[PDB]
Amino acid sequence: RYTIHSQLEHLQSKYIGTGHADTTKWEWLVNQHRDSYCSYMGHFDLLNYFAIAENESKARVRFNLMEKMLQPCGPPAD
Amino acid sequence: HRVIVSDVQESFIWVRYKRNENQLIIFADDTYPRWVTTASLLDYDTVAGADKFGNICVVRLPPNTNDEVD
Amino acid sequence: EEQKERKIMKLLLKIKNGTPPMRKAALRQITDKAREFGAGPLFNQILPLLMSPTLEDQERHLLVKVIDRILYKLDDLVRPYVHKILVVIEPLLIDEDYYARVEGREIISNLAKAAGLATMISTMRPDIDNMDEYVRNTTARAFAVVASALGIPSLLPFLKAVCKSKKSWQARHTGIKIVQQIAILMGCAILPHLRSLVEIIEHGLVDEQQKVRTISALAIAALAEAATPYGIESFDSVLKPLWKGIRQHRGKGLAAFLKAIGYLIPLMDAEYANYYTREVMLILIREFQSPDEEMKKIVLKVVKQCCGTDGVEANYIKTEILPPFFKHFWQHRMALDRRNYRQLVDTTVELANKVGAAEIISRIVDDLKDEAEQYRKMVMETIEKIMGNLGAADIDHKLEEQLIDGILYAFQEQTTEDSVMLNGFGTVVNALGKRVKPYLPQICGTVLWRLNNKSAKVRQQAADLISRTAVVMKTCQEEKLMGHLGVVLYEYLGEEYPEVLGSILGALKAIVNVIGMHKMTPPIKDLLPRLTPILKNRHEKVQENCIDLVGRIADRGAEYVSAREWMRICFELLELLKAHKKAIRRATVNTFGYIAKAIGPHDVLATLLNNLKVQERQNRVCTTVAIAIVAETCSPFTVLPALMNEYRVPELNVQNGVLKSLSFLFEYIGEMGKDYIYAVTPLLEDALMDRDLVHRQTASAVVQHMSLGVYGFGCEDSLNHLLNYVWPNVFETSPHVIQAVMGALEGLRVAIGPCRMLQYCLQGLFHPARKVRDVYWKIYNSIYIGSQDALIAHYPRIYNDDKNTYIRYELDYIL
Amino acid sequence: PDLIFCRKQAGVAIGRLCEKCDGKCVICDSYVRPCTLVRICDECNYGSYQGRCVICGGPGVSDAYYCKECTIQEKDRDGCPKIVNLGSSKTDL
Ligand SMILES: [Zn+2]
Ligand SMILES: [Zn+2]
Ligand SMILES: [Zn+2]
Repeated sequence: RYTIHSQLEHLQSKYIGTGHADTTKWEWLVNQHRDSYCSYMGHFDLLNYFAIAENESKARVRFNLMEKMLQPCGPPAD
Repeated sequence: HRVIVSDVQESFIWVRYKRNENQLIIFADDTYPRWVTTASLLDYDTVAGADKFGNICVVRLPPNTNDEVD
Repeated sequence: EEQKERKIMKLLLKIKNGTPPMRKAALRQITDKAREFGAGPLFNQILPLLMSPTLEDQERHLLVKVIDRILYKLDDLVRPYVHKILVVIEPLLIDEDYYARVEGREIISNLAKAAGLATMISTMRPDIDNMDEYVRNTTARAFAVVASALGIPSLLPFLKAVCKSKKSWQARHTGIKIVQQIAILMGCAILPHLRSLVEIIEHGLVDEQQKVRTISALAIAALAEAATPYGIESFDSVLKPLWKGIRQHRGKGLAAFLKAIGYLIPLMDAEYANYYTREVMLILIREFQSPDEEMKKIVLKVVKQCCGTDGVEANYIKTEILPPFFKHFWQHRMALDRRNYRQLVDTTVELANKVGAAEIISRIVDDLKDEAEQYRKMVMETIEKIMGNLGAADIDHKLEEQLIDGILYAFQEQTTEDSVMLNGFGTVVNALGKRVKPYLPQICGTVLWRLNNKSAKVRQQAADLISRTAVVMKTCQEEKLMGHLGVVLYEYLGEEYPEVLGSILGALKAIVNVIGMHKMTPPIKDLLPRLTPILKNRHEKVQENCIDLVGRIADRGAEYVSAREWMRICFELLELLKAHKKAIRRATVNTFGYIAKAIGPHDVLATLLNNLKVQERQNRVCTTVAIAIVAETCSPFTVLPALMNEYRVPELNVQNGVLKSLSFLFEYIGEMGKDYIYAVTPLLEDALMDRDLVHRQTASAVVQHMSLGVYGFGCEDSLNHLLNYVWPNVFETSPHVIQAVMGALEGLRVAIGPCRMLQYCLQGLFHPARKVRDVYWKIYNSIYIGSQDALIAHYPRIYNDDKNTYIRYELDYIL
Repeated sequence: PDLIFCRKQAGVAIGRLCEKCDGKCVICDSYVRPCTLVRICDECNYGSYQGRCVICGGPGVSDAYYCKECTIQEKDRDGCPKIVNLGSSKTDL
């Protein structure tokens, strides 16, 4: 039963941010927000943009984005 | 009488002003979303735009475009 | 119970003889039950299976992994068994196998970490003065290993005490040997502790025991080699006693002292190097004149190291070292040994590298005419290496005289044939280049004489000489001699020996490559009909050289042959496009390209498409390759319409062949296929909507190769149109078809953008139907793993509900 | 077929190919445009496994490559591509 194709599909499910047919809107959007914040911290001119728009320092913006990564979108249901 | 409007998340929208009926009418738009920061007109049918993420684009209306639609 | 625990430790048999899954499961089980099992039974079962005489290397590696994992869990519970572990695995530190040593080192490291430093010292202490050299040797090696595992500063006090012991010169010997083994095992990572190690061992150079003095010198040499090039401030209190000792001692001890000197001198600055080299060089000449083989092997290395430092002068070397060196070191007994032979050649090449090639070559050239084959061989090796490193810019007349005389004599009198003389001849003449005009006649006379007879190995050697010398034979403004030897080569074309045939084919190819296709003495019109039946030989060397020769002819001299013969050659070469060897395959691809360019596509493609239908699978692949080669060499503008007319024929097993051909063709031409997507789209639209599954599979392969081949050239319109026809096939239950469709979609991701793919995919991620959701999440997971960061710009806007915030506000900021 | 990929973190060892499967891509089996050099993990290059073929396991005589299509799609950025036989044991086929 051990094929390459079922090994590929199982390794895809291990990559964080990947979903299946029982993924909820909450999970999908939490993934979206988390890698959005990581990408803002990676790209230097997007961070420059936000730091000019809200009149803050870049270290302060990075710290705020880090703090927002623990619970974006609020708490889950149930 | 042509108006190019930039949207925050969508690309450019094309608008015509009908003087005699006092109307602003949309006659074209784009198929991609763009976080537009700035735009410049190159000629009567061509816009250059820039994005929040670092891209430049040029968008052109096809020659068959009817400015007078509803 | 004790009788049950072995029955559970059958986990070991599971680990040794089992598949990867069983091995991993049993590894887990034993590493979670190690503490409950205990160190007694675990090792009482592992050690016999470790010292079994039928164990293999992979099972030993697996057992090493098991020992590591159980030592991690049992941390101090092994103290009452350290001695047993060490008795079993103290060998494998001196084994002949390289991996046995590595695994023994890993086991000793993990054991020294599980137990303490104190336990290891208390267990290994008594076997330090044991009167068996073997035991002391392994104890020193194991102490070096525990030092590498626990850090040197932990073992510095024990060594400081054991190297100054007053009761056992055997213990002193063992401690200094431990320092030497530490240096050898750890390398340049000893540099922060150099001063401490040298201070521990420096009192041993003046010991009253000769064995202790010798091991101290060897340890100093090991530390210097490990520290090279840094660290010389830590060797002063040895710099003085070492030079006093080389002026006082004689024998083995002198040999060790000189080895240490030789390692220390390349560490110094210019003045120190010069001074210390003068001293060591005086005693080094006295040892130049010596009987002992080990002594001479040491002395050669010391000379090589001294003469390579910056402070030592080329003039001083020329006036003091070279006369006695060449006087005592270049003889037949030096030629007879092997290790000393290899050391002497290297020392002489490196001496030349600083003194000039002229000195060395002019000193050893006249020995090229000698009655000793091995002496001639050694001289030729040395001269060839020197002229390959430095060149001939400093060689002058009366020296080229002797050089050419000698290499000619050495080539002629060679009885046993080996590539040394061949490569020396080649290097010498190619380093001369233009300057050897006045010698080419007698050179070519010698080559012809060797080629005319002599058992065909002389012939093959002469053929290789021609091969590597033809370039300078023409660039020296000379063509009649190479034309004549090409004629006599062409006469040698029916041979009993394939390796000689390959060599003469190579010589012919080298000649036709440099000589004009015009202006040539053997005519092509008579050469090629002789070449054509050789294409049937099955020796790989013959095949490759013959095909390469025919390719060179078709490339430069196509206007001398008829399209009929070119057609026959094409159809004879066709089946070699799938040969088992990479060299034959690449040679055939090149030759077919040249011939197709020579004639044209019109009538070749006729027969190719003709036999597309009447051939079976193993022969169809070569036809597909040939079609793609023709389209690459003569533009696909001439191939595609004829190939699509073949699809117009109403027959499966023909339409499939056309589709396979198109797939491999786009894959092979690459970015050239950007002008031909619109021409092919209607065929693909018909094929992607078809009842036959193989049609759709092959058409998706075509789309994939097209989209990956054109990337960054702007065919997004054509590929969007095709994506509209690829997408309806994602609801396919057949494995190979769905696998082709997914690959086409991943190629279209690269070609079109993740934005359009995400726009197609957002439809069914939250469909009510679980099947639709399955398919769409597969597609989305592909698009997400490839280009995760580009999707930040393409996600749609999702609104806040009562409880959760889903809007991204930073992107709504305006400046 | 009981064949998977290794897919462990690859290191500084370079993959080899025997003379049968010499110019192929270790991923897609193609012969067109070898582009990127193959790295394998330290466990798959050890002891008696040093220098064996990535695809089949025979004696290696050349270096293994990724083709240009796999490089473009970034298929060189997954783990070690050595083929593992799950149906047998270590010293087996
Ligand atoms: Zn590939
Ligand atoms: Zn691996
Ligand atoms: Zn292989």
